Amino acid sequence: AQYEDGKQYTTLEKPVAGAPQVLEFFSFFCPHAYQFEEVLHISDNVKKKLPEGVKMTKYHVNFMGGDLGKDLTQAWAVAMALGVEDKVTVPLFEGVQKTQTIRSASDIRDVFINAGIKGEEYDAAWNSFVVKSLVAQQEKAAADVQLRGVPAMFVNGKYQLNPQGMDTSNMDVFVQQYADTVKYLSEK
Amino acid sequence: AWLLMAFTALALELTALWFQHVMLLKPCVLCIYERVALFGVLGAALIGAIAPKTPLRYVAMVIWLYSAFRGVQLTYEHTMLQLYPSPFATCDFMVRFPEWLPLDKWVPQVFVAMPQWLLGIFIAYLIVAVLVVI
Ligand SMILES: COC1=C(OC)C(=O)C(CC=C(C)C)=C(C)C1=O
Ligand SMILES: [Zn+2]
Repeated sequence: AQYEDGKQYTTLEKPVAGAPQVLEFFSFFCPHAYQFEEVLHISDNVKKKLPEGVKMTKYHVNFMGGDLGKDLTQAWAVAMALGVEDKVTVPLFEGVQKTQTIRSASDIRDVFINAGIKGEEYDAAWNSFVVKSLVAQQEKAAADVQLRGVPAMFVNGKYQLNPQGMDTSNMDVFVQQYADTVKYLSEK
Repeated sequence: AWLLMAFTALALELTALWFQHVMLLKPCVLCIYERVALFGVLGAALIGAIAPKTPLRYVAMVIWLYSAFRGVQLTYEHTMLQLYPSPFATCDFMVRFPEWLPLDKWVPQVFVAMPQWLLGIFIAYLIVAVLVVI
């Protein structure tokens, strides 16, 4: 049928029970992926094809900048913890290269406040139980499906697409192709 | 013909494996790619092909072929991507290697305690594959 496994999605070896339906592991700094989410807004362009109403998820990774990597992970988790993930996402995403805030916790926090959110919320989340559970959940989530350190969106039990398997002749429509695989895996 | 590449392999094997020791580990992946390819092909050449300097003499062409193919593409890649940041591209570490094939990185790389220049050597060595044929 001209369509088969290998040049569409990578076949894992074991799924993760109880894991989110659609989860993306990305970094806040290091990958060229910066364009992936900042330019092609794939996580956003792709969410627009939500099939039947499947919920998406976003996770950060621990590599690079030892403490910084982990620190940004908490920050990301803190975002999910406040529920104000979308708003701070980009400002903080764009905050790395375009603002250069890669400093200490109190700094990384400062920009978080600047994202238009009140500190009273971030404070509790800095250590609260919810946040502790979330930071660990990342690593765990990634570890359950051995990442390595790359942007990849896995689907409920299903696997993530192969960016190098698809084509790169339509930077614009590319989202559609990127999005055609995800839709299929969701209910098929 | 064996000693011909062995001289550079002996020194290149070690030199390549030299300037990556106390200098401060500094591990990656793409790094291991050229290293496993660089060592694999240079070895496969002396270790075998580069030996019959008299018969069909053409077992090395296949070995050299792979050297650059990977070399050129391991040199002319991530590097260009670096000034032209692209979505599909990202960061990484170690990198898997099915079909058993012991350690591979868990040792060849970690077994120790600006690479931009490295790009030119492989790109150059590329033509060596053809001339050496005789
Ligand atoms: C891109 O990957 C590589 C490096 O980067 C960390 C190296 O330093 C080195 C070794 C560096 C010198 C100066 C011999 C190699 C061989 C390499 O493939
Ligand atoms: Zn834009």
